[PDB]
Amino acid sequence: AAFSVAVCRFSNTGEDWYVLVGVAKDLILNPRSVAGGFVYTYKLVNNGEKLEFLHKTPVEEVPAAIAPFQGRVLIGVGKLLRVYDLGKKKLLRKCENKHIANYISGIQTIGHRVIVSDVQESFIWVRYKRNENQLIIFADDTYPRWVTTASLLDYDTVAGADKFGNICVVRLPPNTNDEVDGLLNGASQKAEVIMNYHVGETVLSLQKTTLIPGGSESLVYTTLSGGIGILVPFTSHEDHDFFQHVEMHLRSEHPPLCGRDHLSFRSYYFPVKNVIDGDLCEQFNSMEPNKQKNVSEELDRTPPEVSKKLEDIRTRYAF
Amino acid sequence: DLIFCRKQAGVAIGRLCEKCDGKCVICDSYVRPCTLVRICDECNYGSYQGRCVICGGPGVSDAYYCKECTIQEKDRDGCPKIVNL
Amino acid sequence: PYWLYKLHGLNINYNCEICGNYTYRGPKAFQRHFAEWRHAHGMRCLGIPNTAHFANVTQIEDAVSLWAKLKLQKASERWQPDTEEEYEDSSGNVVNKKTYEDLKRQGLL
Amino acid sequence: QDATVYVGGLDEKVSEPLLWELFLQAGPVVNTHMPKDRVTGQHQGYGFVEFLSEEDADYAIKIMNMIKLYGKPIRVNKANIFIGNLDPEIDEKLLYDTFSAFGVILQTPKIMRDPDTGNSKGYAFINFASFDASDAAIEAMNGQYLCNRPITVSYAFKKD
Amino acid sequence: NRFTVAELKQLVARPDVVEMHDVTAQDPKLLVHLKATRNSVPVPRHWCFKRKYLQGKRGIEKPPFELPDFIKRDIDYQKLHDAFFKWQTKPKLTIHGDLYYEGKEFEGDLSDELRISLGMPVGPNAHKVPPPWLIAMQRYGPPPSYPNLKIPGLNSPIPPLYGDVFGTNAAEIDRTPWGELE
Amino acid sequence: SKYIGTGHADTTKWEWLVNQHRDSYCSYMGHFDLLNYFAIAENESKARVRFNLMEKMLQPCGPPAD
Amino acid sequence: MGKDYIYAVTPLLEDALMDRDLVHRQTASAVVQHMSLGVYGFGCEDSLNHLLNYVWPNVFETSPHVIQAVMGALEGLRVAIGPCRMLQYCLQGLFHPARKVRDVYWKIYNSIYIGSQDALIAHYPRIYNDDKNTYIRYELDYIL
Amino acid sequence: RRAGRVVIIKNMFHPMDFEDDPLVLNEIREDLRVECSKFGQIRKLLLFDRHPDGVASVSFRDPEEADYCIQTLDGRWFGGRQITAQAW
RNA sequence: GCCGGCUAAGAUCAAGUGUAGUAUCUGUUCUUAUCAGUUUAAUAUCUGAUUCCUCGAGGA
Ligand SMILES: [Zn+2]
Ligand SMILES: [Zn+2]
Ligand SMILES: [Zn+2]
Ligand SMILES: [Zn+2]
Repeated sequence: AAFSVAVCRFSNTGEDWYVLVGVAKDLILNPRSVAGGFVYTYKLVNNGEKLEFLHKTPVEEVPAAIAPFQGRVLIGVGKLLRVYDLGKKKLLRKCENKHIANYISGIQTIGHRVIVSDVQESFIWVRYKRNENQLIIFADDTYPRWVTTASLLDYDTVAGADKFGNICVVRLPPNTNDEVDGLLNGASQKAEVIMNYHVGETVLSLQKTTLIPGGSESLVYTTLSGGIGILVPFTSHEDHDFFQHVEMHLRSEHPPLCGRDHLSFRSYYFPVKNVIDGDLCEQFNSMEPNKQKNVSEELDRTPPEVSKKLEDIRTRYAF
Repeated sequence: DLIFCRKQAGVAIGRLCEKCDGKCVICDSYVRPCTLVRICDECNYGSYQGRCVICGGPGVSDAYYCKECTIQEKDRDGCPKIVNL
Repeated sequence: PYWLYKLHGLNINYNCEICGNYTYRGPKAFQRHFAEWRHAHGMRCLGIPNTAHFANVTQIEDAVSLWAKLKLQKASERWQPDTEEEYEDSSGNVVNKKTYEDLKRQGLL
Repeated sequence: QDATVYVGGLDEKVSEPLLWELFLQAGPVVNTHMPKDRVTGQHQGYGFVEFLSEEDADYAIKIMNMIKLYGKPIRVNKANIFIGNLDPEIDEKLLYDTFSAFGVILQTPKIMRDPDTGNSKGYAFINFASFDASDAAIEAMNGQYLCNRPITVSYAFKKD
Repeated sequence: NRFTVAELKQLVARPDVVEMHDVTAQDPKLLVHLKATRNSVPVPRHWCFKRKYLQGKRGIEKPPFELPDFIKRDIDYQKLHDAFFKWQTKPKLTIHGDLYYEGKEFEGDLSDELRISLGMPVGPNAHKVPPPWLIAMQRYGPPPSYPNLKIPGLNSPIPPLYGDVFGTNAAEIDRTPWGELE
Repeated sequence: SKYIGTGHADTTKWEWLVNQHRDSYCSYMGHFDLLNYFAIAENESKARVRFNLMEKMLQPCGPPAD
Repeated sequence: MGKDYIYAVTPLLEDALMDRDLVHRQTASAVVQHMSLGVYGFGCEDSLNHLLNYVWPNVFETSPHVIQAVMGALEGLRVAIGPCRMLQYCLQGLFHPARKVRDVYWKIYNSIYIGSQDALIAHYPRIYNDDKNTYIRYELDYIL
Repeated sequence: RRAGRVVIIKNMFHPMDFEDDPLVLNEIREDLRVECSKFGQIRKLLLFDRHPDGVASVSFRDPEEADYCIQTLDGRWFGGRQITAQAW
């Protein structure tokens, strides 16, 4: 059973491309049991049109994540994080960390650091010491998260998703020291949670990108029910305050249809932090004119101006 | 012997007297009444039809939960009528 | 204040073989003795460091067995590149990836 | 005690983080300790700087020796005539060489030390060969300009 | 029919969380396992004490209340409001697991005041004005504890030196945050 | 005490664990996208996963002690 | 409206919670409760966790008014801070050897459990199988 | 808040003893008043001479004095009969 | 609190005063001792048993 795939180049070789496939062997799900794992290697020749088998390296657990890294490859073999270089008959183990909690479900790297996703813990920060050949854990989180996917936003921030339908953003404090050689039975330094949102559906894809030509960058997510959505940043305090007041007033005068509390629904597992629900806000355009006037006259505005302001932020990023 | 009834609440609306008019039945606050109080059918019957839920005098206006009790979903327990044994 | 004698924990004495069979008094002092000088001295006799793992442990053989256990655990969980590494020497250059980090130097010498 | 350096001759301008900031260029000073007095509640001029390595303490003792810090002769070290207000940068051999110019010394001199730190207390006792060397020390050395510290030589015991 | 401390320390993966009374629990194996969860601050530590959580010592006698700096710097108009919201800073905060207890309240560059009290002049434009600790470094050599430190005259040029900076440590990307207001 | 799932100073490990297993299965039955995840993972119809969870509801964590 | 003023009153509440007087701590707990329920969904979790670090040591209090105010503050923090933090504060005491600790912690846990029983599903810690019984929840370990 | 002082004594006397003794009831009332005055300030004291169980009420200004009188009067003997005391 | 200690570190049993409530004060005593059972996280608590020296007396 294949679970991971990667295409990369190795430094000790030339400009040849390779495809690595991680495979489980005799996996039982309930109760969980596996006989082993393999990593396949292919050469990807004929202008990227043909795969030819090179060798097959055995591992003692399911390789669930494979990521190119500095002319080599990182592989999560169950609980273990390993560095692997290309060899003539198999892949050569080069470095290893053995202190990740339960199970590696994802690996992402920005030039210096490595981000690890645990099946039940949220995020582990690791540094690779190029001259000492060491993988050291220097930061972790204070919450248990059932991570489904992860996306790097910049050198210090990570966007995560959950099995239970939540999205979160985690950032390293500016105090964070990268050069390391527990306080909560964990790592010495912790990461702060700067965003929490319940979506209502399980997200499996997160990606930062620009959708329209000449627009702005947004965070696009994808859901198991077939939905597509974006999270966009505010650039000024005035827009943020106006949309916050719109959400506040629409929470009371246009309550959810089946009896749910809107603020309580977006706080299903964690309280909301720094997100405005624009699907509640665009329900203003579908209210009756009397309530549209009652809402608009509190924001010191007319309904057409509110409609134009709602359309502006949407057309700035998405369609 | 100040105990809440805590029976399945029905369609009857709770009432407050002239002395308890602004009060919340659960926490005795006076700020931001938010949710209309419902009482069970044995609390609303015969001579008990209109009565203060806090004390039991003649009701004059509606009983309300406060916003603080509504946020904590304390309006989701049974009948909040104060009953003495 | 003979009453404090039994209220604070006195008249109950505990002894530790790691500390010359030194018999300590009520639990507040007995629990603190593991951090004090005499217990560190007694533990140095065997060669085992004083850490939080070796607290409330008063017997010698228990200490040496728990030290063997902790040694095995930690030594296992480290990354030892000498025995844990996969080199493929250029002797055949297309075979023999079972070379350790020492046989590679012997072949390249 | 080996990794820690005892500093002597600190004025009121010097403080506990100030000595660690001044000793940071010499080496990684991990901690700074200043014993407070009981009558005044302030530092008595002597403190300690505990570093990480002994080589950093040796470099701080060889670099910050006989320095003029806050208008005071600050010096770092490895942690019948009475002489008062003496500089801590001088040793017993240095005091014996300084006392050899006036008169002949009978034996090696001794300097009093604090029971807590043990570097320098502030007073010392030295014995001369005859009374002529003691009179020459009370005439010339009692008031001479030492290394940024006005010393005072006096008689330990005198019979009227 | 109950474990001993050393016997239970041999069974658990983390023996340093085992304590005196832990062998007297109804299920010590679950207790020690929960004591090792990668979170979960411990108990307030005064459950076994006999002094009602307020220690009558340590000299608690002290100043009543020190207002923040923003407190000091009609009564004040919207301009002093602007001042109170420009000066507003975040105070010192403890993270998730740092419980309070009775005891835990008490336990190359030089400053201008120390340089003025030590008798050292200011840095000239183009000259050599070293500190008196720099002559020993020029005579004996650089310090091995800080090899990356630079001093004017030995490793740094004289025109460097600016104000009270008599030394500089020279140790031998896309760092901009993603979504931030303009 | 009248609410099912609450504990007290005499609660054992078994009762705690079966309580959380039982309300985990009910939460899986309730949330529409968790059941989707499981039915995609084990390659079964959603009705079959629901019936399996209901059947597991009876004796989760095995029979009790002694 | 209080979301802009929580940082200003935090040191005063610290001082009042370190005080020996009982009315001081009871009223500080009441303030914490009202502040917690006042700001909810506004991102003030840092100061509220900081203040919980000072409120929590009062759970072993016998005075009825103080413990009532402490329970009120804890149930307000359950809403403002989340049930995961509360479960993290209760875990190590749920099975303590002393019956007093167990009584107090199970009261707090039952209060946390009756409200937001559903969220706790995602927060429970992993508990390993023994020889007789299976305790791992295997479905949550699936990886698509 | 909080909760927001009368002691009842029984089995102390009988109506049959007051039929042939008109001065025994007043002496028993004076003895009960002298017993209740040692525990606190008695504001009202009544004795039911027509009750078959010998009911007597002692109302004091403070409930702590009434609780002390009920603790000191429970199980005590008065006139050869075991009298009981309770709160009100 | 002062320079390990000076018995202001705890429990308890009777009485007084007083509050809506918490409480406040006096006499005390404190096993100086051992074993078995109850119990307590451990103490605690409770439940039972257990000739000599000195100058007629005292102590063990
Ligand atoms: Zn209320
Ligand atoms: Zn009323
Ligand atoms: Zn009812
Ligand atoms: Zn010992």
